[PDB]
Amino acid sequence: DIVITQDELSSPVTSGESVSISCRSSKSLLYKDGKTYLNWFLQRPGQSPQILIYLMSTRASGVSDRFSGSGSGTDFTLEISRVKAEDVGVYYCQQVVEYPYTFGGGTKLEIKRTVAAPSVFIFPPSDEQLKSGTASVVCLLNNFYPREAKVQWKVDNALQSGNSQESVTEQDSKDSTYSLSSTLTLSKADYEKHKVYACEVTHQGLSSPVTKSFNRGE
Amino acid sequence: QVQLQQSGAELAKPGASVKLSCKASGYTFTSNWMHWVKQRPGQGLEWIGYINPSSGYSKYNQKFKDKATLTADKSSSTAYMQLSSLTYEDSAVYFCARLSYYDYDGGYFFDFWGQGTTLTVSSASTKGPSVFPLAPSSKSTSGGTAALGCLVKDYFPEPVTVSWNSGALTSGVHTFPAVLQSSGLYSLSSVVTVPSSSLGTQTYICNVNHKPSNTKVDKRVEP
Ligand SMILES: C=CC[N+]1([C@H]2C[C@H]3[C@@H]4CC[C@H]5C[C@H](O)[C@@H](N6CCOCC6)C[C@]5(C)[C@H]4CC[C@]3(C)[C@H]2OC(C)=O)CCCC1
Repeated sequence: DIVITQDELSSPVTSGESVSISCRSSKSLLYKDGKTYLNWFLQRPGQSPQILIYLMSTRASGVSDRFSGSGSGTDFTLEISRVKAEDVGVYYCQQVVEYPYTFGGGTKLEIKRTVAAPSVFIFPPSDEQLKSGTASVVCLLNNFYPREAKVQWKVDNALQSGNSQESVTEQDSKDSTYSLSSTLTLSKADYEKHKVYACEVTHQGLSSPVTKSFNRGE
Repeated sequence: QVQLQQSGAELAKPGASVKLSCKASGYTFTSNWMHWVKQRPGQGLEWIGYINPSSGYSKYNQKFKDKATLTADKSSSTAYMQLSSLTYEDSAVYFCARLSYYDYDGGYFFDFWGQGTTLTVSSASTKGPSVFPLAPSSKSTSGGTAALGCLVKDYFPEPVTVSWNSGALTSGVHTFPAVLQSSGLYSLSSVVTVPSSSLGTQTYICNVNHKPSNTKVDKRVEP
């Protein structure tokens, strides 16, 4: 079988800059007819792969003229001339010169953009959840850049530890931001023993930490 | 509209079998070979095989020759993949993809893909989610916009899907990656931002599916 190798990461790029993604095969993909049987796909977050290039350098249907391909028998390059927001995702090369078809491990592309502060939003637990004996408090950081952020929970001004979990979206394909959820989980008993619930966020887009809070039952 | 549509996510026990479907519409099913691809995190993509739906003959990656069995039903325009003697290594997203060929340049490639099917192989029992509102309030407004959402708690296995207003609301939606809780169950939130002006007259419902447990729920989210 042919082994196809790519780099895991591409050095992030700013909108309008060029980028170059490489792929290599353990055997030549140049056939006797002079054509090279290498395809490029882009998989956007949550979606199926979509064809970009076939025969090493032909653009498929509806593929931006910013994409182009080249290479030898065994070394290949996908070139994005003027990168845009919607290019974000994982790029895969695939050889189809022989069965079995084989793919590279994929190259994630992230885009760099201007620093952007999170909008911070806080959500008390639902009465419905409380009835069942747990409280989940949710803090949302919407549409920020870069991805690094710190979210600390304070209950009646005590810093919380070990009772929260975070999750972050992949880079948005229109505005190149991230969003992040922080969920604090308490028993109904513990929730009802305290008053002030606060989410404190530190981020480079913020002069100083923003705190969003509520009082239980307000 | 040429499209491929795959069966929903499944849980199966070690040693059992599953049969995944791929319905083709918008073209003559028998005209295009149907391929299947496996995807796991940090394992890239692996090619499984293809079937010629006109002839019924299928061809495999040697690695999958004992795992996968491809069939096709011409009357229902549906391709099937059976996965046998399941193990934890079979937990993955599986795609179908159609092959096209262009006689004018000799090019061939996968032009249309299914949306994928998640398979989890585990001895643990399924559990459908509890769905709670993330209610819009003054604590979730900014400008003349408000955030609201649904908390989708305590399910197994992955995945859930979340739509808003049956797919009419897509702009501003962020459905977060699931997190594994200490309990061994998953949880996620889906959020959206809307006009604060709209909170009095516009209904917001999250439509939550958990195909592995064969469950669905709608949750109205009120201020
Ligand atoms: C090794 C030699 C084979 N090569 C090619 C040659 C390719 C064939 C060329 C002619 C095509 C006619 C047919 O109508 C096509 N349709 C059938 C219905 O479904 C949609 C597509 C597929 C078709 C049979 C191609 C399938 C893939 C074939 C075997 C390719 O081989 C592989 C491994 O993919 C590889 C390099 C170039 C020659």
